Amino acid sequence: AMSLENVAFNVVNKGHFDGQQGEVPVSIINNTVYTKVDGVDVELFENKTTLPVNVAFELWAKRNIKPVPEVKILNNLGVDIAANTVIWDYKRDAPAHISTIGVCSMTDIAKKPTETICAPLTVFFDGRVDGQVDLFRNARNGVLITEGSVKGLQPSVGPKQASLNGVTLIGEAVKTQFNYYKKVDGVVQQLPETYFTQSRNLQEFKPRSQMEIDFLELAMDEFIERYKLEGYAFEHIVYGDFSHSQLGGLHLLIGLAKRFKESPFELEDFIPMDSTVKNYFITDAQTGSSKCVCSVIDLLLDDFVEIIKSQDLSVVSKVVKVTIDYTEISFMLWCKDGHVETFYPKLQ
Amino acid sequence: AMSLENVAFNVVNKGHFDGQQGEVPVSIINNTVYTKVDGVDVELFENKTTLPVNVAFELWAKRNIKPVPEVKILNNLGVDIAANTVIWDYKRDAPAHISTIGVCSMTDIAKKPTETICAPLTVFFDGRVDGQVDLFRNARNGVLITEGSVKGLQPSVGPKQASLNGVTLIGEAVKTQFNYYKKVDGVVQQLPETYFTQSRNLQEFKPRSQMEIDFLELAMDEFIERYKLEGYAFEHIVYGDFSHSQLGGLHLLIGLAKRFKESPFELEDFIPMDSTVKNYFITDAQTGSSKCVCSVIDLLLDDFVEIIKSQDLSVVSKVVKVTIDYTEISFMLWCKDGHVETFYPKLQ
Amino acid sequence: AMSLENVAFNVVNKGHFDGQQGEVPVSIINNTVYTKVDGVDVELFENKTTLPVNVAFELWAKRNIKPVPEVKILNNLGVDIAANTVIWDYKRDAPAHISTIGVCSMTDIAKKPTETICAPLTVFFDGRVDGQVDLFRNARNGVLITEGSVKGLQPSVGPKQASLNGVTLIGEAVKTQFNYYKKVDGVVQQLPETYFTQSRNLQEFKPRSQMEIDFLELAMDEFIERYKLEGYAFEHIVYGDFSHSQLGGLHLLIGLAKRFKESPFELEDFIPMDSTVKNYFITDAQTGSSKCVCSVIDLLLDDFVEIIKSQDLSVVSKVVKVTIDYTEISFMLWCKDGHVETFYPKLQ
Amino acid sequence: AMSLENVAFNVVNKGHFDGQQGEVPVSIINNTVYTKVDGVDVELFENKTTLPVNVAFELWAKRNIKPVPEVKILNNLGVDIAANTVIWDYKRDAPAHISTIGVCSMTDIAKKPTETICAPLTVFFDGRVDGQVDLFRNARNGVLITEGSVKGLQPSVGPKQASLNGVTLIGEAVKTQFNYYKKVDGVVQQLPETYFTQSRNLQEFKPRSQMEIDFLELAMDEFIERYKLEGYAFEHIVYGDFSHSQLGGLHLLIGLAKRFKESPFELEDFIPMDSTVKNYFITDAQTGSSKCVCSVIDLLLDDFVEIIKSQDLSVVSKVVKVTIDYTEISFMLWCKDGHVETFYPKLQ
Amino acid sequence: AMSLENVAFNVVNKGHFDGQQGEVPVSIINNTVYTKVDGVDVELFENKTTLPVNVAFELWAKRNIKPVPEVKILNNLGVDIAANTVIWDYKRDAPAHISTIGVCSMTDIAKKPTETICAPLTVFFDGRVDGQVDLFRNARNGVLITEGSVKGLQPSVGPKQASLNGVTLIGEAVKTQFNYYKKVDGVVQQLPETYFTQSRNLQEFKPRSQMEIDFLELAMDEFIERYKLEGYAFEHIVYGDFSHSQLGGLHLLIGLAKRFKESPFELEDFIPMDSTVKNYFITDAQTGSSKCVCSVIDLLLDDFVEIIKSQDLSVVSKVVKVTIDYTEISFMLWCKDGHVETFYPKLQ
Ligand SMILES: Cc1nc2c([nH]1)CC[C@@H](N)C2
Ligand SMILES: Cc1nc2c([nH]1)CC[C@@H](N)C2
Repeated sequence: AMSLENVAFNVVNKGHFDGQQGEVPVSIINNTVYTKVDGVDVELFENKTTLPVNVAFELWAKRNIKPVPEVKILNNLGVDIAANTVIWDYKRDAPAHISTIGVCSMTDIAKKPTETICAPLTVFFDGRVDGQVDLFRNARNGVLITEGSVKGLQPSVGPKQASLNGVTLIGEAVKTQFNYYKKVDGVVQQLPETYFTQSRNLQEFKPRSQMEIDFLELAMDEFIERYKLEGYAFEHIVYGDFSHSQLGGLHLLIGLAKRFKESPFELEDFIPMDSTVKNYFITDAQTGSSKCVCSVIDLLLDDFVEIIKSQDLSVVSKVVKVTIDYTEISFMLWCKDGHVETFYPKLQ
Repeated sequence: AMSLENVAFNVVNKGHFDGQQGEVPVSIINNTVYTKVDGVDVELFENKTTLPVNVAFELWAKRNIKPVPEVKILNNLGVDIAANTVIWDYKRDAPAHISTIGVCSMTDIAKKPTETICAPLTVFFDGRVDGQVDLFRNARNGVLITEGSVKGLQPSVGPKQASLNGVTLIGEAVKTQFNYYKKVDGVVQQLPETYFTQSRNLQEFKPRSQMEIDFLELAMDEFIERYKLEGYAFEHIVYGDFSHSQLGGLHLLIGLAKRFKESPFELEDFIPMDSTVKNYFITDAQTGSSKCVCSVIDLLLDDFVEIIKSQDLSVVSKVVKVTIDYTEISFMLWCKDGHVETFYPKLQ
Repeated sequence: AMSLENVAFNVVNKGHFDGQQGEVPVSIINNTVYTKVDGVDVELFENKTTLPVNVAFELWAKRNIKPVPEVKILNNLGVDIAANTVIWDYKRDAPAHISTIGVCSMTDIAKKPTETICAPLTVFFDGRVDGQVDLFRNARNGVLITEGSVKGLQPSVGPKQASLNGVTLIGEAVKTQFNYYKKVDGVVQQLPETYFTQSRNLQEFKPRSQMEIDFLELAMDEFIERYKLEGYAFEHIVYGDFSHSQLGGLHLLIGLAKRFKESPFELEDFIPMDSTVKNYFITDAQTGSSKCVCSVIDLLLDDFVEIIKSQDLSVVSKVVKVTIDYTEISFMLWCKDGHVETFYPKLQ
Repeated sequence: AMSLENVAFNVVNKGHFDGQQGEVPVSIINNTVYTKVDGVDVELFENKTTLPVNVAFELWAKRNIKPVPEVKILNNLGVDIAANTVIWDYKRDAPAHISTIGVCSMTDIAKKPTETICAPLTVFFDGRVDGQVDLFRNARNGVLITEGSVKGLQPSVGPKQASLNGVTLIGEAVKTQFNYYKKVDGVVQQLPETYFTQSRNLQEFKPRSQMEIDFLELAMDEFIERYKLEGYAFEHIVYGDFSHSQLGGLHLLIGLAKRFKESPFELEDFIPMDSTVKNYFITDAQTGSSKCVCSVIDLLLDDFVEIIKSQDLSVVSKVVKVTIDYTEISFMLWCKDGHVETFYPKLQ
Repeated sequence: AMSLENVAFNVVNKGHFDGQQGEVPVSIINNTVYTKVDGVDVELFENKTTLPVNVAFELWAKRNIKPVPEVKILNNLGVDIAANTVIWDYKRDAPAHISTIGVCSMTDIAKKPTETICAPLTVFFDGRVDGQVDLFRNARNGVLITEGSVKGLQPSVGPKQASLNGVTLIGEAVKTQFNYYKKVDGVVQQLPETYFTQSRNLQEFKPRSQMEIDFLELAMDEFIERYKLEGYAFEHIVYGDFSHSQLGGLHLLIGLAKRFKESPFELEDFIPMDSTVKNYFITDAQTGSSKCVCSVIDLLLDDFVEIIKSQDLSVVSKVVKVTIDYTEISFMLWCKDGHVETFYPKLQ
């Protein structure tokens, strides 16, 4: 017996939608939901979505509050809709998927993922919810996450991290590393071997290996010496070159993190969404070196070193395809005289 | 068990709020309420009020659908709020009263008119609803309407017309003429002797007396001759003078109705509300004669003739006070040599 | 001493801005201005302009309430701005000019038209306002209207009609026919010989000549016979042809007026503005004949007959230029075997 | 002589409303007030309230800029309206009270608190303003704050801190500790003995006692040993338990402050208002331990220790009522074998 | 061939408008521009301007991405419009100028600065763009910036810093120090000798001289002793006095930076725009000392010392005019017994 006043009651009393009975007085003014708390209006939600304010309010209240795969993973795996949940995209302040299944009467295309409208869509199934592994077995298309083994299904160990209420973390009290499964046209698909992005921030960047500790602590020329990275253009690619008007390289998040402690810079996130590779309009405050489209990827430094060291440096230019987060990322490799000139996530 | 989805269900299925159980999917976009009817959005209500869209939607759905006193009457009688109903003001497209009693959780100041918050307010009571005559008897301040007699209380016969769903009419299938009662500070008032405005339209003006039939049918100088109105400036006051740049007189609706069949004109309702006297910015299309503030009152022609013929014509200018719709209307009487120059509802 | 509350006071009490002192409480919600009248909000103005709501409110309140030249005339004469007034465009529900001179602090580019910012702009001067004839004499660029003669300047007799509060009319109580003057770069221009559009409505179309009375009263083939219009394609041009899917001709308002009494039709005003020639997407309800762009002009039938009869009918197609409302109107003349096929205001 | 343009002049020149004469050009676009500063619009205020934009602008400009009681105190004391001032709620970006007295023509219910409409409302009086102690003596309901003694009135020493322009602080240059007085139905009410919340932030938490310094500096088991807190479940209640999926305890702000220096966490303020007890949807970033409704109170650690040590630990479960900020806060005390299991601010 | 979908394509692919061909699907909802990225809407721009959302989107995309003069400089130099570029004001989130020249069809007043509409306007010319020095030579009014010498034109060395994408910086990889030129009425104007503001932040304030290092490191009385500033009221002016309810002095940014490390305070930027002198409503959190209008200027401490030491201290009060950023800043100098009492940027 769904209602705006019941959704608001659940938000106010339970912190989110919890199936409780009750109603609070609500007022809707433009794109904001308010509730009366002893005579005055208190803001409950500001709609930042392209959906009607009361509809977005309901989807946000009904968001999955368990650790869930990051939106970039779900997108790279071709997920269209989730089964009986809402994956809230905290990067966009909006639902990650346009439609719902058994969540909200306004956005629902079906009450159950077994209805024929869902057959051509890649439905997201959560093995931690009763009956969802079975629902995935009947689904023509879908992506399944489990905490353990599913008899007969060959698993794909996903990233260590998951999003819990907008917080990307590697769980200690909760499990965040799932097994992944995919189905395309009724056939289970073998998920490729892949690297995973680390999902770290610039403000709170922490090294996750000895190489990463040595990169952040050592000087440029001695880190390169220690790790035998001569001829691999890490000075340009990872460290970044701030000597010319156009900023050179700076494509690994760890190199942006190292620069960040010395001097600050602006990263304009002109397409604010979750993705494996992020494009930024970067302006370095110290030097004034800038770049309109600077592709940045957060790979573990060891993974990036393994990728670049596994390439043939005999051709002037070529497209190098690397599977990261289940998606094929094209990198442009530019070589001269048997050494790397530049290696960057290719701008389409 | 109030909710936006239940109110919308009632609107869609019952034409208005009828206490039925059920919910329809609703979407709110800016100031409009929509409902999904087979995949597409159908508009249910556009908010023209200063209240939040969902709150105004609820008050409109919960409007009184029985013939009720016109807002101008309720306002002239000093009504602040209604007991367990919403008097919808169709002239303003808004609730006639700011707050409610037992109607809507957002606007309610009390669930019952007996709660002390209502004591200082003039509560509107409807004798056609069970218990409201007794609630009025116990209330400190209030206005009561009944279809018949009330033991002990001396009645005041109200206007013949009432508003039914925005349509002002003299009922044939329904009673529209009520008895009026008013209590201030616990004391049953003796309501004054009063004329009533006729609440007619310009497009569908109908005469309600032989004098009114003769006014609309006869030529100016012969109507005045028949009714001995020489020296009362009806040529200026009622007929209107369109010979100069500023339109002369034209203060009685019947005279606007007579002009309307011959030639059209614009009446700019710059304060769109229900009131005993209406101010219009009038532009005559035929002649181009115009007036920024032309006060217009709809009195029965016989009543207006009785008012003007009961005045002393010996002073240049004076304020004439007439009780119309229970309120004191000031008129400006302008005389010269024992004859009327003009007589108009005072602009104050 | 300008203010939102003072402008609202003037609207409420004087019908428009009248320089009176006082303030009323105002509330602004989105694009609507409201005022509190005894506890409740009453709508004073809905902004339909691209200007801020309070700024448009002020310009509308400060509109010229005397008969003024129609916007199409002012536009055809190249008027940019008005001197110390606001010409309200009732067709667009907006000010006719972007900026003001001595009207509103937000839109003013100058307090007086003598300030150098006004020198390159064609300032509209009203000879009925003291000093404006002299201001025009000293202005580099301007358009002047007078009711009578101006010493030295040779007049151009304007159209008989003017707009008074949005009502286009030929004044009887007020003068609406002005003398026109125009100065470009300091030189008093000789305005061209011109026809004038009649500015009539379809709902209340009135004939302004014996030919126009005969057109509306007589049958097609006998009006053409009486006025010797054989070979001039009036059957197609003025009467209109509703026999095919694309509606033929119907370019003179009088012919639309004649059809309107027999059967109704939709005129979609897809560019709602005042102009000499109007484009309509017309759908005939009776036959279903329609046309996406049907140019319609309101010329006096005698003027249109004089124009078409003064053309050479020897070429297949040519552009015929006619001065209407001071502007050059291109028409397309299409002939075959020495007779007109069609003649329509050119779609360019 | 109140106006939008005068309020804006005061904001621009005086930083707030200061009763000065003058006007600046203002433009209102949706919910934002702008002023023209040399050709361009500069934003003066963005409306985050449920009031009309120009009305909220005026109330914000007319906000009390002297140290005033925090909104939670005023709410706990039952304050409805303030006398001749606006208490701006910086937590909600809105006026703390719906209506005003002698502040703004749109929100005013009276010009003076002596008018009968104010009698049933708890009016806030400021003894630092001339005549307000007298006004409180005549008020049927009210809350009075003074800097010193009022003859005959028994005082209540309030919290040390007050809000000055949104900044909660313990004054050094200004007095922030007031005497409190309350009247209910014409009778002065004895304010209960109470603890006061400390109103500290997580980002800038500072200890206000030796116990608080020892809590932040010492290790868990040695702080408990020093202060003889064995059996009082401080490990769960104050320190917090991050070992399970549902976060255990963590109900004192000081314990959140201690965790904050080690590792970060998200506190979703789903009811953003000022209150004695705050509810947060907490997600710990390090462990992934989370809780939908985690009640957090900022008591001085010594005060919290005194409360928990003054309870009988012989019953399985009971409601413990503690007066904090003048309000009775219910705490749920859970005991087993003569020791505390948990003690939390009870979720209604 | 300008379009909303092409501007959005350029934003998405090039980080800004780069003249590329292509279109992306766009959706406009209220004041926000969105683009569809694999089924979902991703926000591209939120309009904070008084221009229509699609028009502001285009101007922002077409912003100058090279280091440009800070808006305060352009304003102080009387710049009205820029030639064939948009100077984005990052302080206001809006275009610095109302109209454009050859940028956007909606805001353009001309396609080239040579058109007569531009003659009376001060056009901003960028010597780094081909043909703009010539355009400045033909311009009746204008401001020119160059990186080097212009034959015959006497230069004015501008500030060391420029804004690059909102980041004020002293360029190392790019040139930020320009030569300035101005023309008024066809005549080149000699730009006065001027000091320049340093454009530093409170959060990241860095000293730019030994005196500034000594000010931040030394104690008050010993800095004054070292620099012989006895009798110059630096204790009040630069250090600030927090002992009374009204905060004393604190008019140099460096003194606010020194206080900021010890204790925090609120600076309410009630006129959020870029200007030489900034007015703040300051509330000191530690003491509670506050000031409604506290003028703050960021001069190099040596420059401020040179200004105050170059004044005659013999008069009680006088206006001291100092050229800063090309504008004449009035300072109020107050002296007693041959010593400074106070010296502040004069509030008009
Ligand atoms: C408004 C008004 N003023 C006057 C009239 N009407 C008519 C008679 C005159 N003495 C003066
Ligand atoms: C638009 C238009 N095109 C034509 C006509 N009208 C009529 C005569 C034909 N020759 C061609």
